[PDB]
Amino acid sequence: MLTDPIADMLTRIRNATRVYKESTDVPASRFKEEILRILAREGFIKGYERVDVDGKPYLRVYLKYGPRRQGPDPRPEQVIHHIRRISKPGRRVYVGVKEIPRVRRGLGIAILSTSKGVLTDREARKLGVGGELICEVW
Amino acid sequence: AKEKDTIRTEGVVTEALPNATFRVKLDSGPEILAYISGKMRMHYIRILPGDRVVVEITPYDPTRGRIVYRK
Amino acid sequence: PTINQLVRKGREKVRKKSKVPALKGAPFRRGVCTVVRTVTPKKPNSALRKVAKVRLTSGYEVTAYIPGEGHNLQEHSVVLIRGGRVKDLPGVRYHIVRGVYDAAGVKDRKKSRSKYGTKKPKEA
Amino acid sequence: GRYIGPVCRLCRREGVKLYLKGERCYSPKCAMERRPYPPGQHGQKRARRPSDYAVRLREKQKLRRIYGISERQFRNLFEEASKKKGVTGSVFLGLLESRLDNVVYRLGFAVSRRQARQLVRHGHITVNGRRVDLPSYRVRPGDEIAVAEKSRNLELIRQNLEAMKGRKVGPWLSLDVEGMKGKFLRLPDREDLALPVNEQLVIEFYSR
Amino acid sequence: MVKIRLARFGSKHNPHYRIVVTDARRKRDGKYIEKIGYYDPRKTTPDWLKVDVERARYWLSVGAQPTDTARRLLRQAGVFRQE
Amino acid sequence: PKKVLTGVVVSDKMQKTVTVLVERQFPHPLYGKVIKRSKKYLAHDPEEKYKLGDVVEIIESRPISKRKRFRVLRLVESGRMDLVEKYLIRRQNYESLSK
RNA sequence: AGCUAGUUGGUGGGGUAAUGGCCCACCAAGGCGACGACGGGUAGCCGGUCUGAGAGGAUGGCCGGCCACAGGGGCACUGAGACACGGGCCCCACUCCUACGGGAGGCAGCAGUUAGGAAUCUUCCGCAAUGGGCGCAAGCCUGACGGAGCGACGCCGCUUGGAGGAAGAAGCCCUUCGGGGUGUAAACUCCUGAACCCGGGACGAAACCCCCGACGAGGGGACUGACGGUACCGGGGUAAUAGCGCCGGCCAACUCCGUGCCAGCAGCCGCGGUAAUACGGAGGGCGCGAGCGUUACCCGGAUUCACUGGGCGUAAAGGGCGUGUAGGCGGCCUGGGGCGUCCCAUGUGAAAGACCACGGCUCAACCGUGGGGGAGCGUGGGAUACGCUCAGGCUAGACG
Ligand SMILES: [Mg+2]
Ligand SMILES: [Mg+2]
Ligand SMILES: [Mg+2]
Ligand SMILES: [Mg+2]
Ligand SMILES: [Mg+2]
Ligand SMILES: [Mg+2]
Ligand SMILES: [Mg+2]
Ligand SMILES: [Mg+2]
Ligand SMILES: [Mg+2]
Ligand SMILES: [Mg+2]
Ligand SMILES: [Mg+2]
Ligand SMILES: [Mg+2]
Ligand SMILES: [Mg+2]
Ligand SMILES: [Mg+2]
Ligand SMILES: [Mg+2]
Ligand SMILES: [Mg+2]
Ligand SMILES: [Mg+2]
Ligand SMILES: [Mg+2]
Ligand SMILES: [Mg+2]
Ligand SMILES: [Mg+2]
Ligand SMILES: [Mg+2]
Ligand SMILES: [Mg+2]
Ligand SMILES: [Mg+2]
Ligand SMILES: [Mg+2]
Ligand SMILES: [Mg+2]
Ligand SMILES: [Mg+2]
Ligand SMILES: [Mg+2]
Ligand SMILES: [Mg+2]
Ligand SMILES: [Mg+2]
Ligand SMILES: [Mg+2]
Ligand SMILES: [Mg+2]
Ligand SMILES: [Mg+2]
Ligand SMILES: [Mg+2]
Ligand SMILES: [Mg+2]
Ligand SMILES: [Mg+2]
Ligand SMILES: [Mg+2]
Ligand SMILES: [Mg+2]
Ligand SMILES: [Mg+2]
Ligand SMILES: [Mg+2]
Ligand SMILES: [Mg+2]
Repeated sequence: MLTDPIADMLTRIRNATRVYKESTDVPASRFKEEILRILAREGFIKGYERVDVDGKPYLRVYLKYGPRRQGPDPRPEQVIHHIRRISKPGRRVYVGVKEIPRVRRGLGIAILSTSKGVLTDREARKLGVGGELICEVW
Repeated sequence: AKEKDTIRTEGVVTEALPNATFRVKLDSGPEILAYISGKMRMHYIRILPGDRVVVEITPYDPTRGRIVYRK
Repeated sequence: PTINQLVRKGREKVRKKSKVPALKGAPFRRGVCTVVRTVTPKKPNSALRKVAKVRLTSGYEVTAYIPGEGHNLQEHSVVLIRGGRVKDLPGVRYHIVRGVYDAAGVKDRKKSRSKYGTKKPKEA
Repeated sequence: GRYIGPVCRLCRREGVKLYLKGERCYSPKCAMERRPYPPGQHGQKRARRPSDYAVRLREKQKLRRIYGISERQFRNLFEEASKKKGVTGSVFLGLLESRLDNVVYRLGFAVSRRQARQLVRHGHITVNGRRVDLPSYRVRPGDEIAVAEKSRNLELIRQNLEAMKGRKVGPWLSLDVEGMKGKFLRLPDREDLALPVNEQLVIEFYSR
Repeated sequence: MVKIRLARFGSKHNPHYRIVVTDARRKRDGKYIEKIGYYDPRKTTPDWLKVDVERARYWLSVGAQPTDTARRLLRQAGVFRQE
Repeated sequence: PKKVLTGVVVSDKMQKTVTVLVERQFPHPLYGKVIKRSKKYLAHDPEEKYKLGDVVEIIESRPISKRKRFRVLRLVESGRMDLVEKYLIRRQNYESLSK
């Protein structure tokens, strides 16, 4: 069974980025959607929409890439280099407002789920809240 | 100090023992455990039981010697 | 492994065995010799290294490496041990510390004194 | 104590002149001006590849010797610098400078650092009002250094003063050249000083 | 009995004292109840002795019984004065 | 603030005593993985008003027995044998895996 | 791997300042347990201390708090409080006296003896301060404490000089015989002036006491030093202890003689069996410096028990598979609960330390003062994304 959804989604995204597939699919939830929204806001993805493949709610995830730098390994520049799902199940990581990570000392983000909705570390700082660190992104 | 209170006494090789150690039957009494000198090893000079060899013996423990002379 | 497993068992803390049973972790232990002999090293090296079977105030009989240039130790003599593995020799994990009790200092020693128990020689 | 022994030997070792006697360590005589090579037997021997560690060590020695301090004290100073907020290197240098003996030296109260230290020890120097005889002392800025009144008589001191009578002091210090006084105003910077130190290397050395 | 008493804290020949509130039967340096005053007999300090007055008064009211030195100090810092 | 707990009846074999399993959820000191620790408390109820399968509120009281220091404050919710069954199964297993 | 019989609960009693299996009588037959009981080892615990980037790991000396014990065990008594360190009773262990019937003992209080042992202090002064007890008080006591002594045991501070002074004395060492090294180092000139002597010499100590004032506040007065004639100031006043380790790589520093797998070194690789940058010595260096090395022990480096942070086809490592219990985890929507989770407030988190600021001892150690932080925990409010839980529903999982 798909034991995590969010993590799976992230993995799929990563795979897509690796293979230079311009848009990936993934089943639809609210949490997932929220995460995607945040990503979009940041600039980690071109866009996203919510299709119905077969009959099941699904997400078009329009991936982002950097300009085709020529030479040895011409493969398109990576926008998302690494994205690790931090608060896995059976190891749920909750950081406080003191403890929210300085992810790549700024250049990237941690997707934090808080009582005041899904958001980024800067946003959390602004509101002055802690919560659950779903994932790391850079 | 570099101590030369060492005994340089003859001994007919009695016993073939491991690792080029050979109990050699001295004419300074019994057969002590006397081992090959490094020079011999270098020159591949073979000792079998029955060689009248000079054996270097320190007073501290005469138990162990040294086959100084090439037979 | 996986966090639940860890929780169940934990990590088996690397409990460390010491290289010296001089006991009490005693920096030094004193004792008296049962024998005093010389020992062949092994197969890398061939020399004759002076060593002493010494009974201890804790009871553990140890062959113990005498260092220096040549000792004056007899048999029923009080010696003090600092330990510290000798590489070549078997059963010997112990240096005798010359300069205390019956192990009098390394005579003629003139360079590295402290390790050997040599009193200062008088200059001009 | 200090180094206390053959000094310009250190200069020879370093590869660079270190003004440790002052005069002569100014003239054609620091053995560096002539003889510019390490002491000992192999002075002119083939100059070999210094280890990464080695260079750092050398740098540390240079710096430490320059001010002439026991290693322990130096270490402590470094630690303090590390603790205290700011650029650990520049700050460290400043702290080193802020030392009483060094302060005395930089005023032109004595031509040499060891000499300055000796002077300080002997109750010749008075900071603000008290004699201070402990050369490690931290001259905290906004402080005035003076010659002691019952010893402002001394010929040597006068000579030293004359040697600086006219010639310009550093921008962090000041002096009354007549009434045998002195001011310490700015806790000096890296760029305020012209020592052959590269404090980064020192820091690196300390790290392990 | 509870006393307002003094506690030594400094060093050899360099003493310092904490005018303090605590039960009789403790170490003269032990876990007291409340630190309320500090005093230096060597007077070196420009602001040497200082006590917190209201707290002291409160303690007195409950019936904290000061020892002699402590009493003196309190008087000096005007705890026992009345106006 | 007399320490209060939501626990579940597991036994009523003793006069006036209701055995209550408190499942306390806390995060591991080192790992943070949220553990689920059960602790039995024997509780005082002069009625035997409570039965197995019931979830109840438990107050830190003054003792009545060597190791019985809780009165049952109030009943929360009856009709959840589920939780008790599990415990019983576990207990049964405990005997089995020995020899 | 099962443990339990006062053992788990009950009723009544006793006992306790008080609850209680604390104990007892009677009844019930439970209680605990792999979420690790019982059993064994280990070990006072902690605030902390050390390390560490941190998370952590070890450690629990001094200083502070709590406990427990006063030869071992057992017991009470008195009292507000002990099951009573210098109080009692009893048995035993042991030493002491004995007119052999019995007695007296207990330094794990300071100091010291003795033993053990690598190893650890003076049978010190003082009641001055501070605190303790008593007392109306004076005062009395106080091996608490305050100090001194001994030990570089630790930290920190200072001295063993400084300024000049050869294209380079000797001495020693190397050499390609020219030379180089030691090394401005010396000597020598100049200056300073620890030691050391004399003159003075404390802060710490103003109270408690007496009197005015009512024995209140307030006011005046007096006594009061173990340290110690010390610290410290003023004059005088002498150039006046240097050591220890290493020197192949790691690792900072290189040559010659002596030795020849010998004697030896070694923390590891290893070096030595005749030209050894590894051994012995000499010079030279280099590290540190009144210390420096060795050894022990702890962490680190070891991301080498791995949470941060490793793995498992062949390196050590997947179990022989299956079913399945506990346990762990779990799709999508909607709503509630609000336990997790977060947050705010606030209570706590003693002092000492660590951290910052400033101050004091001539600096610093050391201390003082102020502040900040602090994981955790409690209490009141809040938030619902996520986990939990309750309810309803969905069909992607799963089953038919
Ligand atoms: Mg021989
Ligand atoms: Mg008093
Ligand atoms: Mg009752
Ligand atoms: Mg019982
Ligand atoms: Mg036990
Ligand atoms: Mg123990
Ligand atoms: Mg720990
Ligand atoms: Mg007893
Ligand atoms: Mg009573
Ligand atoms: Mg008793
Ligand atoms: Mg008593
Ligand atoms: Mg007791
Ligand atoms: Mg004692
Ligand atoms: Mg003795
Ligand atoms: Mg002994
Ligand atoms: Mg003492
Ligand atoms: Mg007396
Ligand atoms: Mg009387
Ligand atoms: Mg008496
Ligand atoms: Mg004392
Ligand atoms: Mg000179
Ligand atoms: Mg003079
Ligand atoms: Mg005098
Ligand atoms: Mg080198
Ligand atoms: Mg050596
Ligand atoms: Mg090899
Ligand atoms: Mg070596
Ligand atoms: Mg050598
Ligand atoms: Mg020192
Ligand atoms: Mg040392
Ligand atoms: Mg194989
Ligand atoms: Mg299965
Ligand atoms: Mg299950
Ligand atoms: Mg679950
Ligand atoms: Mg779920
Ligand atoms: Mg604190
Ligand atoms: Mg404080
Ligand atoms: Mg100060
Ligand atoms: Mg449902
Ligand atoms: Mg089918």
